[PDB]
Amino acid sequence: MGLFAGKGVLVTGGARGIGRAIAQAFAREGALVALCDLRPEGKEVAEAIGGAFFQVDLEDERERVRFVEEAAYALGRVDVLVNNAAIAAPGSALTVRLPEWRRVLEVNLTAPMHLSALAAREMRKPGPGAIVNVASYLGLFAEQENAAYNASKGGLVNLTRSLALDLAPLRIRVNAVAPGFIATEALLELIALSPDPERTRRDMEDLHALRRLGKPEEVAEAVLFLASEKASFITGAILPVDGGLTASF
Amino acid sequence: MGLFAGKGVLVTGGARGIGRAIAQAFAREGALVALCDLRPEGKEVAEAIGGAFFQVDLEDERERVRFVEEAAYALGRVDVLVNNAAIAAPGSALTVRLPEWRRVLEVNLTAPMHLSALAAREMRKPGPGAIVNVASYLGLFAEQENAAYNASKGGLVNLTRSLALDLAPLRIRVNAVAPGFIATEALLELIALSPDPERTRRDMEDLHALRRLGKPEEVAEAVLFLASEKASFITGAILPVDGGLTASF
Amino acid sequence: MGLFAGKGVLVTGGARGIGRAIAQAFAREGALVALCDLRPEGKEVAEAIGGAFFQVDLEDERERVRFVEEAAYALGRVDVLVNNAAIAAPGSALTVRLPEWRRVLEVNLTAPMHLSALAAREMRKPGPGAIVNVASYLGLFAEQENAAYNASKGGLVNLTRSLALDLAPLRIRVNAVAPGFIATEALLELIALSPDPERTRRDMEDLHALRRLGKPEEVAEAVLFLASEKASFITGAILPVDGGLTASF
Amino acid sequence: GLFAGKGVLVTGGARGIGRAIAQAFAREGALVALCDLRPEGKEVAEAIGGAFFQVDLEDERERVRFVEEAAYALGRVDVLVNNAAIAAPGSALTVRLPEWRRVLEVNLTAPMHLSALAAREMRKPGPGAIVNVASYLGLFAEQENAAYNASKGGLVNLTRSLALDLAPLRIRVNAVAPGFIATEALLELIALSPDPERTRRDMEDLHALRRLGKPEEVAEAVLFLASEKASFITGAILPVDGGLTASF
Ligand SMILES: NC(=O)c1ccc[n+]([C@@H]2O[C@H](COP(=O)([O-])OP(=O)(O)OC[C@H]3O[C@@H](n4cnc5c(N)ncnc54)[C@H](O)[C@@H]3O)[C@@H](O)[C@H]2O)c1
Ligand SMILES: NC(=O)c1ccc[n+]([C@@H]2O[C@H](COP(=O)([O-])OP(=O)(O)OC[C@H]3O[C@@H](n4cnc5c(N)ncnc54)[C@H](O)[C@@H]3O)[C@@H](O)[C@H]2O)c1
Ligand SMILES: NC(=O)c1ccc[n+]([C@@H]2O[C@H](COP(=O)([O-])OP(=O)(O)OC[C@H]3O[C@@H](n4cnc5c(N)ncnc54)[C@H](O)[C@@H]3O)[C@@H](O)[C@H]2O)c1
Ligand SMILES: NC(=O)c1ccc[n+]([C@@H]2O[C@H](COP(=O)([O-])OP(=O)(O)OC[C@H]3O[C@@H](n4cnc5c(N)ncnc54)[C@H](O)[C@@H]3O)[C@@H](O)[C@H]2O)c1
Repeated sequence: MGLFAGKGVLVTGGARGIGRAIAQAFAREGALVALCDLRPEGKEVAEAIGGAFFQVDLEDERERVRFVEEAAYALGRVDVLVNNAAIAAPGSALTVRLPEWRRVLEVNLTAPMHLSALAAREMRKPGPGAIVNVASYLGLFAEQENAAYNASKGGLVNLTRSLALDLAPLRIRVNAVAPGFIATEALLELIALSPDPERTRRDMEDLHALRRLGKPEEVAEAVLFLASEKASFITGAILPVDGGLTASF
Repeated sequence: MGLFAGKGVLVTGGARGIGRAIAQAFAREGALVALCDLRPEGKEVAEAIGGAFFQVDLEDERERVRFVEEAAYALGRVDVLVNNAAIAAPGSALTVRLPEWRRVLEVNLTAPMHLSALAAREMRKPGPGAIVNVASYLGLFAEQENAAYNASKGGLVNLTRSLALDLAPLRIRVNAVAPGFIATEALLELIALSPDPERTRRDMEDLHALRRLGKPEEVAEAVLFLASEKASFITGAILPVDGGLTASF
Repeated sequence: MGLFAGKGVLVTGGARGIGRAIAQAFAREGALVALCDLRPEGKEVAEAIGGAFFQVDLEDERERVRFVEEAAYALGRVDVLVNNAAIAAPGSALTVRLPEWRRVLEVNLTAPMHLSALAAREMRKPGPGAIVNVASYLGLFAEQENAAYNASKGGLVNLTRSLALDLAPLRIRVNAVAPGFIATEALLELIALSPDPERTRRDMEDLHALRRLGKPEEVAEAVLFLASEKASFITGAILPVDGGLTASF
Repeated sequence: GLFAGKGVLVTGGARGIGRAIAQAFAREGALVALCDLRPEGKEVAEAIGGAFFQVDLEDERERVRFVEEAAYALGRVDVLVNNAAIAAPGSALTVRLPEWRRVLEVNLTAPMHLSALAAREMRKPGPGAIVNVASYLGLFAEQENAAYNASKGGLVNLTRSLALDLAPLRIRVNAVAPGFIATEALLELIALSPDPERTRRDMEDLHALRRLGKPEEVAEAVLFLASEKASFITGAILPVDGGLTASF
């Protein structure tokens, strides 16, 4: 069978985009996948891959406790957690409202911390565990009018290193991916509703050495690698999956 | 006469350690300094340097608004903000309590964002403005059992870049210092608590290429430089003031 | 027939350590492997894996040209180059002799550049190409008395980004691995001949979050991943394979 | 006077950032020895009360001669600035091996060698400082500039290596990573383009400050890192890039 045959894999934000691609890639490799999402259409992603769906608002700490408990019971084991779910609140420090800023911090930074602790408790039971955080090139650099996302992804990058150090004694590896521009529905919607879609997309493509957008499946492959025993000496690493975005200007 | 003659400078956490050294260094260079702190001894630091003291819980958004308003009124202008105030909550993701984690994020990451926005509104009035964030080597690396501090200083590093980008059009430069081990009362307390204080201190010294602890005044000099017109082409920089700590293992 | 079935793979320094493990991992995945080395025992590594061996001093530009020409002819195609071969010259700037410093730069930095150009010309012919540079944690940080190695691995890291940008139009991805302490014969010899072998090894292990040395095979897996189409949106990346060495102090 | 009576060696001092560095040190009371291939360096030395040495930093004998003669002329060495650098246009595919090796020799081997030579002179008085002028292109790549990218990359990690190895000699070693600075070198490149104002605007737009740097702004960062105000700063790479490397 496959790389994750009979392993329990938790994927946050699995209803679409990179999270859906991650849930599919794990299920292709024989994993029992529990995905959560705020969007109820995540039910169909779980049905199609033979996994479990949990409708969960990751802003709420009680719902995060419930998700890991119920996922663990449904799968019978937890081997991998992927912290994929994330939101943004448009605006500079000047423009963003404090409640919106705090919600971005809660979902993007506090939830991955909390879920990593909850999942880590389930990961001691069988053999070794792995966590992969989906960061962004915007955890390592800033862009205009995106303070909450930049700050939270920055925190997630150093939280990845913190978890790597603190969970090594439990035989858990913790790594992150930093995607470049990935052609998820979220990004294609933003492009589509731009004044000049073709020009916007061309300009985004041109920021990458590969001169194209990434596919969600390409981020999934990097997550699968970092979650697998092929990455047995990799922990605390931030892997750019950005087509060379962060290698030049 | 001096580098900040007649400039208004806001310093958070000015009651002792690096914040006190920063407030003194600005006053030596002719600044009108408004420092805030929870600790009442901040009153004496202000009296000694000819500045204003505000007793302020930076956890509370109303108190942050009050501090910048009252500081601005007392000084007659705001030219510089230093986000120096910070806390830690001992523990891994496994051990730290969610409310303590959120308070570290509020003080260490949300407060600098909020104060930067409030201060930036006061800085348009005169000539150019500068913000300096006191981060840490633990914004760029993790250590054991310090998840909240690691995550919040990580966020502060990328928030520095975000503010740099968003405030550049307002002629406001935003930089950070990443100190190594600095001989503040906070660090001497930690050392004093160990079974063999001198051995603990020696072990900390040995992590630095300079084989000593930093002085608070040495961090103050880097902050003064980054706040000054000598750093007119420096924005979005994280300057290590760590005696070579982060240059090797 | 495997991940590299029928692909031509060039591996420098393949006679032992990480290079040998890389040559084996590619051959296990069905590659035609041409490895080169200064050591004639590399003949046996090639015989054992069904590959070709070329005895080559990579210091000499004529021998680098000969290696790629002869490898290309023997394999019938070039799909992957691994720049694994490297030397050190003990000493600070104060202690290292200029000719020894220049030889380290020639083997560790100039050779990978030159081989990448030669290999890239062969990689146009069939489908896409990949280059993986074996850097080190000492390309991103320094250690005492190792200036030539630190400088050359530093250069190799930015050369990896340069090649990523310049070879993207030829459909060639270029990435690096930055290994931590890997238990190759070279490292075990250094430990073995140390005043207190067990203490030396323990101290090296303790620098890693995983509290052990890496295996050459663990570096090989990361190289295979970066060389493969699973890493199709990964170029210009430096991937630590260091058991969390660079994530903390 | 921050460097009153200090001996300061500046490579590539004939123009651009090197000239601005030599002027800034002299303004702060330093005895400045600058070297350059360009003879106009003589005028920069005369104007600031310093010494000029015409020196091809590619040649190891000329590097030994420069530090010896500078040391004798100044009476002491307190600071070295490795500012001199060259580029060789081309990718790995396009650059010629000899041009690649010359860029490595001038940009990476010369700073190493000069740092060792200068360090030997710095033990004599109190503490010493070295500042390397790197680039944003030591931390990132751009198209068709492999030799410059590779050499500035090496210079960044050499800065850390020297920081560790020279800390015991009480020598601090730091680097600046400038963004686009309006030196004659950059204004020449701009001037050559079909639409110089558009080329300059495009360069400006890469910086959060939406302007080119002044050579004097790099000089101020070098003065700071060379000074006792930076007494706890060693092995640091300080971007002086108007926020260039903070975003894309
Ligand atoms: N697409 C890109 O270009 C790109 C670039 C870099 C990083 N990222 C990161 O990749 C991840 C996936 O993004 P995407 O492009 O697939 O976008 P997306 O908006 O489709 O996000 C994936 C899912 O997260 C879910 N989610 C959000 N908040 C949630 C909550 N409170 N509770 C439960 N689920 C919640 C959404 O419902 C959605 O299904 C995110 O971490 C994002 O920041 C994306
Ligand atoms: N000392 C070190 O070794 C070291 C290392 C690197 C980074 N740092 C950073 O440098 C800064 C100064 O640290 P320090 O060593 O002087 O320690 P410190 O504990 O003395 O902190 C500075 C001040 O912040 C104040 N403060 C904290 N929370 C506050 C709040 N809610 N409202 C108002 N005031 C508040 C404290 O009262 C204190 O006087 C911090 O940001 C710290 O994280 C310190
Ligand atoms: N082992 C570690 O702990 C470690 C740490 C990080 C980086 N690295 C890097 O990993 C790579 C593999 O090193 P290793 O530990 O296997 O050591 P190693 O010394 O066994 O090196 C591998 C091979 O390089 C060959 N080589 C050297 N110079 C050559 C030349 N001029 N021409 C041809 N072949 C030449 C040697 O003969 C040897 O077979 C190197 O780039 C090394 O710097 C190793
Ligand atoms: N101008 C920019 O935007 C920019 C960007 C990043 C960093 N830098 C770096 O700053 C430094 C100075 O750049 P600049 O713009 O002033 O350019 P520049 O070309 O004017 O160079 C400085 C001096 O170095 C001298 N020099 C070169 N090779 C020499 C040799 N072999 N021997 C002796 N002297 C030699 C030149 O004659 C010149 O006077 C370099 O290290 C450069 O790469 C500049």
